[PDB]
Amino acid sequence: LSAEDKAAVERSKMIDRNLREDGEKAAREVKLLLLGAGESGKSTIVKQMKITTGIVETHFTFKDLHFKMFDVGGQRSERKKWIHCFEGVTAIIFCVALSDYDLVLAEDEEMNRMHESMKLFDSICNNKWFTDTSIILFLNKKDLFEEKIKKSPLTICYPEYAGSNTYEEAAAYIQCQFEDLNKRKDTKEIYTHFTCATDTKNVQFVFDAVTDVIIKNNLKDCGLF
Amino acid sequence: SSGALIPAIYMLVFLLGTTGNGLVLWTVFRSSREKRRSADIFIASLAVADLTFVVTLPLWATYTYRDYDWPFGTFACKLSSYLIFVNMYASVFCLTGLSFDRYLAIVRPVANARLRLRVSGAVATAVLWVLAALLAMPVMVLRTTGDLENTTKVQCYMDYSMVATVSSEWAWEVGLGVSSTTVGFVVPFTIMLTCYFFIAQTIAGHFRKERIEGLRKRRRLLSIIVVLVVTFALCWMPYHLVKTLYMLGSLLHWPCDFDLFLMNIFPYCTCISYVNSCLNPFLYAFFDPRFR
Amino acid sequence: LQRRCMPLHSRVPFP
Amino acid sequence: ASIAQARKLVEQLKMEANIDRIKVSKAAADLMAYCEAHAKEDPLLTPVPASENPF
Amino acid sequence: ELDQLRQEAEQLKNQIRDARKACADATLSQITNNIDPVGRIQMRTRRTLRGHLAKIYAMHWGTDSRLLVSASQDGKLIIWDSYTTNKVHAIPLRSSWVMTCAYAPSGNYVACGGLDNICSIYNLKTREGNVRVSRELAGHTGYLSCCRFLDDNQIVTSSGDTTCALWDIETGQQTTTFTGHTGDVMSLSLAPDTRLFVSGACDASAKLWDVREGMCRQTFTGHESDINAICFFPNGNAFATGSDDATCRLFDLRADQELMTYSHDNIICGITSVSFSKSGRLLLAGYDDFNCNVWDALKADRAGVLAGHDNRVSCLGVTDDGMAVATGSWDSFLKIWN
Amino acid sequence: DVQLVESGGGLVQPGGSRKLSCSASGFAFSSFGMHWVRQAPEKGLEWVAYISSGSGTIYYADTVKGRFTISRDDPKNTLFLQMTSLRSEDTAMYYCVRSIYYYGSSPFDFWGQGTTLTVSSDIVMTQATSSVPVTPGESVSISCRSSKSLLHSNGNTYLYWFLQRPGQSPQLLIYRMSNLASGVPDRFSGSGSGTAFTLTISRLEAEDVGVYYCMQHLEYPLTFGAGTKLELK
Repeated sequence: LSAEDKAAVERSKMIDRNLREDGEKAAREVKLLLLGAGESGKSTIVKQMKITTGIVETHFTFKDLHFKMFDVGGQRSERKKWIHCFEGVTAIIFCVALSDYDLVLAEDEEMNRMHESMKLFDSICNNKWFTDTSIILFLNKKDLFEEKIKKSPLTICYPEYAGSNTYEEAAAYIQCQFEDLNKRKDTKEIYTHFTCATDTKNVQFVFDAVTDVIIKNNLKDCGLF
Repeated sequence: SSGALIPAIYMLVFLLGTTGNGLVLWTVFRSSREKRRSADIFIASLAVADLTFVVTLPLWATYTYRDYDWPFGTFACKLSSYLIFVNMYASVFCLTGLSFDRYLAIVRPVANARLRLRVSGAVATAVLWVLAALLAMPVMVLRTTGDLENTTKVQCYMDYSMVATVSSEWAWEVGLGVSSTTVGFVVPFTIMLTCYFFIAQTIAGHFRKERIEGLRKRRRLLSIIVVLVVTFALCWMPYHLVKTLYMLGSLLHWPCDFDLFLMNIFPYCTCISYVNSCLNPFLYAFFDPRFR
Repeated sequence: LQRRCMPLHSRVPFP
Repeated sequence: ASIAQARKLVEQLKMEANIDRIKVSKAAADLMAYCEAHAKEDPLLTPVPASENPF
Repeated sequence: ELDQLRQEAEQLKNQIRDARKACADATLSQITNNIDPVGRIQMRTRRTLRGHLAKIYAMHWGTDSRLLVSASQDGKLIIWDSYTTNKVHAIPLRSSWVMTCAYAPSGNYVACGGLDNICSIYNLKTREGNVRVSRELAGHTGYLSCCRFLDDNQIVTSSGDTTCALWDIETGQQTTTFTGHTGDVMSLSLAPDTRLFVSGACDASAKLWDVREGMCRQTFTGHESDINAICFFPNGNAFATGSDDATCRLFDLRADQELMTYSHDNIICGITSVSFSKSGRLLLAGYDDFNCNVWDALKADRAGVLAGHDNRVSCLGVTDDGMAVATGSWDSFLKIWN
Repeated sequence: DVQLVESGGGLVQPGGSRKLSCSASGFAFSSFGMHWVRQAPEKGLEWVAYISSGSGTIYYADTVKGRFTISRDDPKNTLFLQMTSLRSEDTAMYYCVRSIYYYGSSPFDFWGQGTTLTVSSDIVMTQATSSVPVTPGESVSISCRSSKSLLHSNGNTYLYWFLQRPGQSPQLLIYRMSNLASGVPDRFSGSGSGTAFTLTISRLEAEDVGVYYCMQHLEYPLTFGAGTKLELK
């Protein structure tokens, strides 16, 4: 080899070491993804976490655990051609608004927004790419649901409803429906915390869920599953 | 008496262990190292350690029936002796290192795993086999046959000279035996106990809820941490225990009546310890779903 | 009778 | 809106109509002719023995 | 009155179908028969390139046939020296979501862009010595699927929604925009002369665009599923498209229909990429089945199998001079077959 | 743009020691290997040091092998050259030269200004010509020779061409053999084979006047030529 060749291979070696150090510093950052209808407080949650831009990334940390958060709400493209990029995501944060069981936005003759989010959740949970990725399900308007169930019962949205018109029973019904939407119960789990304008709770739940999922992943990778 | 049971029983043990280890090693070798999740390289190391553990048995098979008469040459004895040394204790320390890595990875992944990239690549196996070689160094070539009486029947025993003062020889055998047993009896024991107890404590304080769906997970995982350590202990402990007892028996009186039973069951205790290497595939690989 | 020194280190063991 | 979109589709189709079309035989024969003419310098079909291959 | 217009459009489409049916004289298989078969093309990996850490989504070959640009989900845009496996550059990107990468014919600029719906232009030969951003093109309302250079100033970007744009680099403006696809346009191949380019969308249609004018001269619809990759022939007479329906179809511009179809029973996966070897005997198609198949373009037969990858062979490419084909996959590998 | 201003030097007793320092100015200093070239008061150019990108290779010369130490620090973008024992043959004006090495690279792009230090086998290039008189405009050829052929097995020859205008710092004319550089007009050209390499210039002006040097880049003890002075009678 010539002198230029030795210098070139030294440059390649230093570039390789820089790439390795960048990868090792990036592999310790928890990656998360958000999905929602669009009016489900996803922007509100993003603003709370902090305390035409198709992809939006937000950095935040809590208890010495860096968190990568990606928002894909403003994409307006068919989901199949770009949903496989997010295969190694630690968890998926699904924000669904429990308040707007009624009040369809797209077409009055069509189904409710709860139902559209239900199909979205089913498609994401049963997707072949996310066969091993947990979902941290969220309900957004705790108080709005409480003040709207009094005037209108849960029967206006579901025909098979049979429970009483109380807050806890309706919350349990919606939670159980979103739980039983899942089809591979063993591989993945749903966390379904309730948050509405509450501080120190959203990030705490995200941290606990991330620690649990990383522990379970470590057990799976360490021949103990 | 009843000396005809041992040849056949370790024949069967060899057959079962060789079949299981081959089935495991073909699968682990057919896959590339990079695609392996965390410790399949260590698992393949354990498999090849068991292979080196077993392959010295065919030459040792008809040894009992030829009644301590070795015509094959002392050099082969010198080879296979450090071979069996290295494979047995390096296998114990391989189990030790694997369980320590699991302890580090699960107990506190957030605080730990800074050194995981350094440890998991090749340094753990490198230092493990370096320690194995270092422990083999005093007994690399230390085998000389024993004439015993005027009878021509002799076999390749290990070197009894270690030329020094008369009292220094006894010290040499006792020290080498005690050290060789003690390292792999006490360091792996503490490693197993501490690491597995910490894993159990971490899962107990981590789940925080006894969910019915997760109840099966909790129960079978706790059972895994129970069974791994209990099998390792209840299998490999008695051999070291009885050998240490007999070595200590030189100081004590211990009339020949008891030593008769002790040295009659020590050949049995060899296989009573070998069962761990025999059945560890069912312990580690067979439970893991993706081997199947 | 008297136990031989063979099984101490030879018959099976690898000490 | 919709009416304009349908109209534009109509003019697009009518412009697609006025396209000179040659027979499949002639175009295919041209493809074979070009392919066979350039098929002597292609390295994938005929590997370079020792020199011109830098890999 | 939309019914009258719709039925007129249907009648005109029927006229087009009748015309293309009448133009079909004889099958390409019959005419191509009596030719010498390719034979068992043996392909062996000359040398592999390693250093990435995520899945490689796009690669592009330089016009010198020695330099290679690779893009990955890790925020790295490595420029490779194919002959000696040396990393010439390591370009960090603002967004780690990369779906396409291009290398300028002059060898000065490199463009990458993905879900961040903006195309980033990088200057390689910089006076300072580090790679700098030249222009951050924005204005597409969707993920960029394929960006390609006509020259040092013009770049064509395959949008995410329905469109394509003839961006010029000097000013952040679109000289002309292309509309007419009913789905997400994914592939974009340029002719040997930068006067026409064909694009495929997720609606089973391929459209031949006139770059200077800005109209779709011809439309091609033979497939039944999404179109992933399109590559021109060594000349501008024909081109081949790969779909998710386990098929590759060779379309002809002059005759204006499909010439020959490339499908086999054993293949049930999709076509991740497609490229023509020089002189156009061989059609190299990437597959979801973790393998690359060497298709004879003239006769629908499988010359060989390029099987040296673990995961999806996402990106494929043949050098302009024609020595070697480089395949990238979802593992952090990129092997140079020859 | 890129500005290298080396500084530090006065009178030195015959045997003392002093330190040279060159400060970079915003051109990604850490990614460039840096050289050290000195010029005798009325003679050609030598080569005294080389530190690579990342302080990997620290090749020295055969005459300053033990008495010279070169080091760099990534912060503050400064290059150092520390002397320990200065002889009478070390008096010169020292040039800090940038060098970047990859496939499509141009070594020896930017040269420094220089610091006056007044103390008070290897391939040899001949450059037998010492002065070729030239007109206001004509075609002029500058020749060179090498002891060993510079055509490596890779396929590229490693002879470079430099121009030193009266009262300025050297620049780069053809950054390899027959490979035109950047910032230099199309008049200059090169062509050579074997051990004989030549330079050609199409049209003259008040910018080609100066002294032209050659340089090989095969073996790290780099050598220059005697120089060819153009006087423009």
